[PDB]
Amino acid sequence: RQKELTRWLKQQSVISQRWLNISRLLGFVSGILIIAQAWFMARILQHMIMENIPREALLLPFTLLVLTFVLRAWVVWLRERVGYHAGQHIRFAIRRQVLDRLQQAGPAWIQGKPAGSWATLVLEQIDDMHDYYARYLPQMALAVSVPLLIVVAIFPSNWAAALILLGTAPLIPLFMALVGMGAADANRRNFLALARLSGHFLDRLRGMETLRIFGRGEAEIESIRSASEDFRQRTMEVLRLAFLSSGILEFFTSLSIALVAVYFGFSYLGELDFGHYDTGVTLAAGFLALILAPEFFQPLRDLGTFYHAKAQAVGAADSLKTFMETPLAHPQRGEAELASTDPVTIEAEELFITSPEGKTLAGPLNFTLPAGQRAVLVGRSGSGKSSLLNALSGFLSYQGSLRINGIELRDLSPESWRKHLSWVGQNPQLPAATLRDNVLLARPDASEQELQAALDNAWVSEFLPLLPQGVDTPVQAARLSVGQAQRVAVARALLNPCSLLLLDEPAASLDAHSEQRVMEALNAASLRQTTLMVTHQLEDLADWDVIWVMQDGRIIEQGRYAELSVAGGPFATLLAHRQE
Amino acid sequence: MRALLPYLALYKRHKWMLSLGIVLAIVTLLASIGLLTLSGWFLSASAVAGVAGLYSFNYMLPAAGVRGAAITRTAGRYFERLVSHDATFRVLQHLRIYTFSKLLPLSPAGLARYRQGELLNRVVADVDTLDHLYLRVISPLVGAFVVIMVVTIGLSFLDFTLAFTLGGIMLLTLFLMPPLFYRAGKSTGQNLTHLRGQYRQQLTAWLQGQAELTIFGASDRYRTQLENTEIQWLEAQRRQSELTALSQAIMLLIGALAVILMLWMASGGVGGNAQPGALIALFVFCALAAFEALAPVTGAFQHLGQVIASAVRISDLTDQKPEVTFPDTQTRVADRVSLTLRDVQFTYPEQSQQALKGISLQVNAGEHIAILGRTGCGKSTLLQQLTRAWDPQQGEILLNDSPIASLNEAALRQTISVVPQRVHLFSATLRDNLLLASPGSSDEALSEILRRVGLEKLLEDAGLNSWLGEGGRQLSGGELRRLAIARALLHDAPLVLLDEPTEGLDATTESQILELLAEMMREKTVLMVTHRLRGLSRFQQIIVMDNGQIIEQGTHAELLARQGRYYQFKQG
Ligand code: HEB
Ligand SMILES: Nc1ncnc2c1ncn2[C@@H]1O[C@H](COP(=O)(O)OP(=O)(O)NP(=O)(O)O)[C@@H](O)[C@H]1O
Ligand SMILES: Nc1ncnc2c1ncn2[C@@H]1O[C@H](COP(=O)(O)OP(=O)(O)NP(=O)(O)O)[C@@H](O)[C@H]1O
Ligand SMILES: [Mg+2]
Ligand SMILES: [Mg+2]
Repeated sequence: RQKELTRWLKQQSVISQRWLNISRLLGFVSGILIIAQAWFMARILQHMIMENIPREALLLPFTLLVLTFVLRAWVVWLRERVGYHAGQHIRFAIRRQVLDRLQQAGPAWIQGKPAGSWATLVLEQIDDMHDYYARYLPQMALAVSVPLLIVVAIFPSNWAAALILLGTAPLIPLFMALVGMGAADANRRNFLALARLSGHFLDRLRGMETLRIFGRGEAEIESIRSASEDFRQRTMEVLRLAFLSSGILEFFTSLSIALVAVYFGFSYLGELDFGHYDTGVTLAAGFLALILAPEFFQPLRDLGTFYHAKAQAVGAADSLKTFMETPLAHPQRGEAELASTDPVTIEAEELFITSPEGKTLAGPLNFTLPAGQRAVLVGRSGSGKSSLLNALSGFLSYQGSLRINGIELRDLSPESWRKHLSWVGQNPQLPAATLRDNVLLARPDASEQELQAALDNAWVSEFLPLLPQGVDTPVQAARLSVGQAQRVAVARALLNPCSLLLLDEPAASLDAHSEQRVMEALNAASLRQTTLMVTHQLEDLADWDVIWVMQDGRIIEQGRYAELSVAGGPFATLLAHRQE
Repeated sequence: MRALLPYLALYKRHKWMLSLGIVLAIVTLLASIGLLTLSGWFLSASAVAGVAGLYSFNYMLPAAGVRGAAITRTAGRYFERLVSHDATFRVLQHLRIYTFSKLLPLSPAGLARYRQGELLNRVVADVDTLDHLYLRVISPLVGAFVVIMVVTIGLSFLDFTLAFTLGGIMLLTLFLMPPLFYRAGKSTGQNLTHLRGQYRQQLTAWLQGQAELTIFGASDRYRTQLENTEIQWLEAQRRQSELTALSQAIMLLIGALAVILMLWMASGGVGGNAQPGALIALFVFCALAAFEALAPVTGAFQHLGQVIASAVRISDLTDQKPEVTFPDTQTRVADRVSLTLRDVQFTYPEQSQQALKGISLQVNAGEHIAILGRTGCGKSTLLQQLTRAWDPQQGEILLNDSPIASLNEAALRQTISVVPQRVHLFSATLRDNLLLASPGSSDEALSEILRRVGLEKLLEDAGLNSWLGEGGRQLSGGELRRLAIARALLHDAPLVLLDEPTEGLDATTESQILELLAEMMREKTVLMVTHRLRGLSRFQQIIVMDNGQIIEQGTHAELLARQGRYYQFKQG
């Protein structure tokens, strides 16, 4: 559907239509000035060649010629700055459209691809479309204005010369489109073999350690040599024809300057007389055709050099159109707001929380958690435990009715609801400059005493002195161990009082010292407000007010630890964990 | 332009075809100038002759040049595009091999600081921009040089004070403008690749921490920070496009200065005769048509700054000193290697955390070992020491009662075959993904090993030639682990140390390979490292380590019977 890409690209052009109309306009003013500086030269040259007028006499046409070259330079400077400003206005508008799409889809969909791969779609797949709007698309509109102006300005002077240039107007696209055949015979049988060889170098870079382990480093060089050489001679079957399309244009611009020279040159000699309007062939009428014959094909020759501008923006638009069109399930939002800073009560029944793609993640489930009560949620791997925490956070869209302090969640405004929600998470991220801004992420203006208490309460100060720059150490710079990147992600969770606290998996993937250090600060922090903590170890869960068990997204258990353990029904305490 | 020296010596391998692609760029640029100069004179020569002197005027010699100067302008351009693209593709091969050869000894350690996905996309992009040197910087600038000389030497015969003015104006704009614009854009170029990298880190932080930023309310004030780096980034781009526009208004004014001068200076007289006649249009049409040669020069100040930046980024990457060095001495590979550790310590470079502190162990010949520990406990780092990815600070590793730093590099790879945690599927065929381990293995023996691993499904529909990898036939996570163990069987090393096999699997298939590990590698000193506990009864001397130090070790019953860390997290 490569045509549909080009169709999309042109659809995006409407963003800066006011800028691509000045480039279209200045491609007309810059076409008039080319004619003006050709007429003046033809009229100047005739006088010094025929009438032998001294140069100092015809000083006026020089001044208008000099003034025309200054204006033409100014317009080419001008229509380059308008052209760029067009390009960086689509890019600035698509990037904002993409970022808005990513922010609405939420964390649930972003985790589908590595964050180094969402950056290509924003840093490079967007910047690649600049040369299509800055240069190629204005030049496409300059390739139909200047050629027409050149012919229209020659037809009054001599209709034979204006027919030599226009005679090749239908013959050029015919032959290049005849070379389009040959791009469906060389870019079709080689579409597969030449696509297994583009990423042949990257794939051997990505696996150097695998090559280094087996000692194949010096023998996979020969595989780069035998795949780079084959890529060369595979892609010249394409280029032994796709450069004919360049040869055709360079041929017809040579036949057009030859014929105009031969026709005019004989016309003054009197050998043939059919062109002019029975008014004699002035020399200026001939120079004005030699000066303009290279100009007639010039915009179309430059449009050839903008192949790679078009080549980039079709590869870039390939991945961008699919992303912009996929159907997504953004969470439904409302404007309800609850002003009770006190612990909230969550109620749920038949919650079919749904992934962005529309697939159901956690099946029907019914539960209730009173205010002030903490409830561990435990289950087998992938049994809907982790998802139930995203749903309360707003990253997922649910079906059934869920109430928060007597009010529904879907109509609850996320910006006001998430001020009462604090959570840790599994594989936590530190998305700030330093270790001080990460702790103070809740309120950036926190006093030193409040920050110092937070660092001490979560026991961040234990490993703090053994860091390079102290509490302001940037975090590439100083790769904190997971035992320490989980203690700064928990000093941030409990920096400010909340109403609901969701610890996804605080003690997992932690060392022995931080295990007894984080939980010592997260058993005190779980008393103050309702906490739906999720773990897989039930060794010390007796103190927890409620315990839920989820299997395949369905909740099946209630009641305290003491009565559930002796119950011996659907209890996993007898199963030794396998991922420990 | 000093950074280019290591890479301008790779061009010299193909010097005799790079120049042919350049000569065609000069013959073509000379036919273009000649065809328009000869035609311009021919109109003026004939018109001055007029009707009266048509017979004396010979219109068969110039009309033979036009037929010739138009068949070399189109055949030269066709061949200047092939021979030049051919040379660029052959130089690329010498650049891919050169970059791979220098990045091979530095693979684990020299590239740990960067992001492997981010870095290796930058290196492939850089090697692509070194190809631009010949097409964008050298051919446009060298070709525009000898074109000016020949159209200055050629017009020197008619007159000198004129042909010098074209030589003068066209050479200063060739020698003075590319430096004066590369210098002017040097400040923004370094300020544009800094704001691009800054915007990339802020976007990655924003996207990764999209869960944490929303909840604590910061997802909006880190978007504004991100959108303010973009604004600055889009002014560095603008200051760089306002400088490409300025270099186009100069080559158009300079081209005007040459035409205006030869319209004026050649009016006084060309050579001897005070009235020039038709020769005044020979000079003017040469000045008008000669700046075709210098149109590529306008944009070659920018395409040079990119190659300079790229040659720096990749000379820096490949000039790092390797963190490990291998002795030249020869040795005989011996089976039944008894690996030992004696208090090896290791700190990753530019870091203060000790990722592997005070670990020591003993592995006798044939003694399967299992190392168990939480995530980020430094278990995979212990396995980087044995494959000599790094060197342990103030430690000692002995492989069969001799230091491992004394083994020849080729011999070391024969006596240690590993199964990496991140199993890599090369894009090549299945036979080429298994001959990776043993290069001379027969096609039949390679089939039965892949049969006995339980990966028969890959032997269907001509599997041994099927293209699995990036192109197609992507192996599942479960059966990709079975492939790595297949390689470790072809390689046949006395010591086969595994890094988290049976990871990301299900219960029924992880017992398949974990039985396969103890079924065929009975004669091997396995030393398996896993964080998943399953079927550890067959492994003697289970070792448990947390935070880069061995908490406790012993046989399976001993840690289970004794009140210990392993017994603690076995249950619950
Ligand atoms: C497709 C495949 C391909 C490829 C791969 C390529 C690759 C390349 N390339 Fe190329 N091209 C092409 C196809 C191509 N191509 C074409 C087709 C053309 C057309 C144009 C004309 O016509 O001339 C060109 C053209 C061209 C040119 C011209 C334009 C101007 O001048 O501006 C150049 C320069 C170049 C460079 C280059 C490079 C550097 C590279 C890397 C090495 N390119
Ligand atoms: N984008 C997504 N978000 C959430 N779940 C997803 C997504 N895509 C697929 N799933 C599946 O959704 C199901 C629910 O998994 P989930 O309950 O999130 O597991 P978990 O509780 O995170 N497991 P664990 O982390 O090991 O404790 C699993 O089958 C997932 O693989
Ligand atoms: N390439 C690196 N550069 C700098 N620091 C590192 C690097 N790799 C690891 N570290 C640090 O030192 C630790 C080494 O972890 P490592 O021993 O590789 O983990 P593991 O025990 O193999 N577990 P896993 O991450 O699940 O594979 C990390 O957790 C970081 O604190
Ligand atoms: Mg989870
Ligand atoms: Mg590991």
